[PDB]
Amino acid sequence: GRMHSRGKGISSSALPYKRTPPSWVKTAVADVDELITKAAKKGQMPSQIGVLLRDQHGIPLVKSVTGSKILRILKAHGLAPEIPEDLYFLIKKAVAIRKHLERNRKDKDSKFRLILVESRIHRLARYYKRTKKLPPTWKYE
Amino acid sequence: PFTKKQWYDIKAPLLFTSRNVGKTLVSRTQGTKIASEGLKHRVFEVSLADLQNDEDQAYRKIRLRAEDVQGMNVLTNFWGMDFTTDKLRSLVRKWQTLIEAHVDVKTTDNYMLRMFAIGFTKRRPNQVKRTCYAQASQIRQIRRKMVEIMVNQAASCDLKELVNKFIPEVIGKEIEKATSSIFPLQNVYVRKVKILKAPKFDLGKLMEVH
Amino acid sequence: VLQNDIDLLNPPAELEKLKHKKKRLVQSPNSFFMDVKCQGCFNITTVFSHSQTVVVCPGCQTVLCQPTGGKARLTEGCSFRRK
Amino acid sequence: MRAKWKKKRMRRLKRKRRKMRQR
Amino acid sequence: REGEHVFGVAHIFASFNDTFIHVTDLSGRETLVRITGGMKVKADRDESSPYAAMLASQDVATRCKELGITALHIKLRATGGNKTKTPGPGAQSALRALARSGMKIGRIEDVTPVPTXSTRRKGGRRGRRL
Amino acid sequence: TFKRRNGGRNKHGRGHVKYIRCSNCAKCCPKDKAIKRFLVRNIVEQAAVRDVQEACVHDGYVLPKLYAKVHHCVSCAIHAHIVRVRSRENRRNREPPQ
RNA sequence: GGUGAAAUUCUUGGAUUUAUGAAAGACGAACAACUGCGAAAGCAUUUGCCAAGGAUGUUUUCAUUAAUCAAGAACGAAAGUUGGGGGCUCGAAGACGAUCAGAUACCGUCCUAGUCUCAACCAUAAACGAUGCCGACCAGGGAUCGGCGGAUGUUGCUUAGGACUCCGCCGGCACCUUAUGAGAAAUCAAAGUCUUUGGGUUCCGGGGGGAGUAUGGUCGCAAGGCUGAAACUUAAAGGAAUUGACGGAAGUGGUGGAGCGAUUUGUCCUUUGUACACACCG
Ligand SMILES: [K+]
Ligand SMILES: [K+]
Ligand SMILES: [K+]
Ligand SMILES: [K+]
Ligand SMILES: [Mg+2]
Ligand SMILES: [Mg+2]
Ligand SMILES: [Mg+2]
Ligand SMILES: [Mg+2]
Ligand SMILES: [Mg+2]
Ligand SMILES: [Mg+2]
Ligand SMILES: [Mg+2]
Ligand SMILES: [Mg+2]
Ligand SMILES: [Zn+2]
Repeated sequence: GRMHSRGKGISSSALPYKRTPPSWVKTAVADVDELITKAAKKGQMPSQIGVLLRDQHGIPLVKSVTGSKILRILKAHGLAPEIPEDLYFLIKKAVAIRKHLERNRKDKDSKFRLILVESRIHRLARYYKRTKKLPPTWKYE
Repeated sequence: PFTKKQWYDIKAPLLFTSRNVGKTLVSRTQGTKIASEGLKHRVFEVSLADLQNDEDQAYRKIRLRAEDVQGMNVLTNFWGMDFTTDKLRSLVRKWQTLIEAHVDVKTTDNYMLRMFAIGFTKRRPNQVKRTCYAQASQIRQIRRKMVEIMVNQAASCDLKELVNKFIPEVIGKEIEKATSSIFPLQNVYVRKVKILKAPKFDLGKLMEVH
Repeated sequence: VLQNDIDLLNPPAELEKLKHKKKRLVQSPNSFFMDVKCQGCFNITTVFSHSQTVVVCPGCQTVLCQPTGGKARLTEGCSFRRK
Repeated sequence: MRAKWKKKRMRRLKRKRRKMRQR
Repeated sequence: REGEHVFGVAHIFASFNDTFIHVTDLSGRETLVRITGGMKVKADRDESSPYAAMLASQDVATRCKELGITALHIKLRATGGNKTKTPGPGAQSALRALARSGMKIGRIEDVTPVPTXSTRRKGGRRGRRL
Repeated sequence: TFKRRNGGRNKHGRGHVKYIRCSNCAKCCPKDKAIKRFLVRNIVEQAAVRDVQEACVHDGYVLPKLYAKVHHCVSCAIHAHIVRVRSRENRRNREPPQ
């Protein structure tokens, strides 16, 4: 179940059973790694890096080829984001809704959705503080 | 009391085939009561089949405003058109989508017109579905196509050829052609034309079309 | 049909293809990668079938695929082969 | 007696008791 | 004058409480004859009755033949608005009266005023309780 | 005792439904609950049809019809015999008149 | 004009009716559905902008971050309150006209507050699916909406694609049949998987009244909301279903079968409602 709605969708990706690269994949491991480094260098987040490596390159899944995950690779080379990406996107949504409400006061629906968004932000921030991926005194306002 | 009323034959413009509208009446001329103000700006709701002598156009009504008095003959000009209530109530049926569009269009002679277009979704010959509905996005696409066509015709032309487009209803056929790629349509019509403002009365322009 | 008429361990392969990707014995994706062959230029340029990105030919030519809700639409006049 | 009218009657006695004891 | 048919416009207001037969020209700006159901019968219960409509339309036909009108256009309406939209009992009585009097009928159209929404109707949410 | 599964109306997956006003008594009834009939009659009674078709200037003239969608509350629909009380088994039949 | 019939009321100083035009304020018909969207309340004229959302698709990403929740918050129909604007229609209260044995009502007329909007409150509804939420399993079927995939052969169509057609998958509002189930039954495909009793969690009931009353507290300008007794009283109250009787509602065994059963079928006045069963003279 959706955390903040009654929707019960099950749409998702299904990783193949074979955890090894397909024979048609020939890109060397260092090649995909430095491609990831450039991708993060302009400012792409690991989800977008994976999307681009999937649809614009012959890389179906990074983990199959290299043996590591994109965020781990970026952390190894010191290009991981300070705020984790999901929290970054949730905070972006929250500030967008806050700007809209600063223009639109009567939008009670948007106020309810902002309450939900900030609840999600507090959940994810609590988890990241517990896992020490955020500063112990990191605060959202 | 009806002995001091003089009948003034009404003439439609030569745009229509028959110009034998009627013989509306007005009291005798008197102090500040000449017949001119009696017939001044009167509208005559008449059927199109009367003017066109074609019954198949009986669904359409034509409004004509009397703006001059040429002796005993009163000359009229186009003042909008509309459906009969029977036709409109016959077209609006359940289990089908209704598409409505209005637009404001200007002609070459400073005539501002609001044109109302009507359209209904059409069933296919092999349809098993008991309804024929268009999504709200498709309805918005068709309303866009209908309004762009209404603007394209009316703005380019003048009242005489604009009505010449109304009588065969070629605008409806072009809308049906242009929306067939979105959704098949049936009974596409320009249901109503309303003249919102008219230019300063020009007598020579009136005699041009009469 | 009646599951007493089948073996849950060896399901008929004909009816496994039509199951949701996650409701199979071992879940597998129904997407694939393809060697798209353009009109005249070589540019094999492997594409994801469900690509969310507008794939462009290397020589900055016209677009090759268009993102959609499901499978990406190859541009007019292009062939492909599964990989 | 209808429950709605019983409630209205009781709201009226309470108005009265309140306006008496408080004032 | 001498024409094929000197048409007129008959405004038939067929309410459930009365009936009006208003005959005008093609513009409606000139009233020629205005007969009423209760302007014939002396009982309020019968102003909407078919008998009053028949008498009213007979008087209208007489006056129209006097004025030279030989054909009529029919505009039949109910009360309209927020109120009822079904024509009263006198509508059919007036129409066949006019038809069975020698007067010709050009066109018949329903011109009941139909709101495209409307203001609130009288009677209360619970309606007329009888 | 619950008399009907649908509770005497047609409302699933939604909250408020705008009401209509009864054609007879001007009662406020929900649109999905009110009894709705589309009456297509003729402006001319079957009897006056011939007399009118005769007094017509235009030989080719199809007599115009009347189209009206009538809304009724339950009390007026039962009183006017638009709907009648049915046996328990027959109430579950939603088929239009055979 | 209005009604069953009238009357109150308007009207030769033109009522009602007809045509044209303008202004005002509401209201968004038909389309319109055992359809959609929304946490609920609720949401139906166009276009544009703003932010948000479900579902689907995904060989994108994180990696347990989750479920339900005292405390604490957000929203919350209508009516109602304070002030400004607006005030068409309708319309509590009020006045009058009827009806009436009476008629402070039902019916009719005129209408005040209100109905509309802004700011601030109020936090209540049969706010209902009278069914809290999350999760698993367990019948069949055909419709329908959203997305996706496949196969189609016709398009006033602009190869794709749209529109129809057919087959699937996921998700949604629902519907039909059936018991192998459950239930006091009505009925329910969940209200099933319960004496063969245990997936997680919140709220909440303990005969009927007194009583959502008193009092205290708290919130609110108020109206009131939330929390919430006792004394005392009582043998039933209540639910579902059956038969009969009634309606100012419409038009006799046997054996076998069904039902826990009263009963029923057979017997094709019937159906229907019932709080009546001394049976409506209730
Ligand atoms: K998804
Ligand atoms: K109903
Ligand atoms: K479905
Ligand atoms: K027996
Ligand atoms: Mg509700
Ligand atoms: Mg409550
Ligand atoms: Mg409740
Ligand atoms: Mg609930
Ligand atoms: Mg237990
Ligand atoms: Mg108790
Ligand atoms: Mg037996
Ligand atoms: Mg009952
Ligand atoms: Zn009614």
